[PDB]
Amino acid sequence: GSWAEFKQRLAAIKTRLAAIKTRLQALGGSEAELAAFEKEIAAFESEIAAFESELQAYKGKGNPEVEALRKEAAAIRDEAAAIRDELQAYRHN
Ligand SMILES: [Cl-]
Ligand SMILES: [Zn+2]
Ligand SMILES: [Zn+2]
Repeated sequence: GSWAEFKQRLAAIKTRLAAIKTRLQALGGSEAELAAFEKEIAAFESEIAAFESELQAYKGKGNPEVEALRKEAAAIRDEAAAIRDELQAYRHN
């Protein structure tokens, strides 16, 4: 890995969070459609957690500077998890 590559793949994760936010605007007509979206957001959280782990392994080669990128990735995972929690609650009333 490299700093430039981790910044690029973090930017790709940011685009994915923005896409989830845009696609919340497709919801309203019915609650049953939220299950697939919740499963998709949980898969996104797993994808981000795997990226935090990869960054920690790069830190493990003697590169403390990557903590800035790990903090940002974990904040995105927290935002995604907060959105999934709200959909689950709405789907079940
Ligand atoms: Cl999409
Ligand atoms: Zn690579
Ligand atoms: Zn759509």
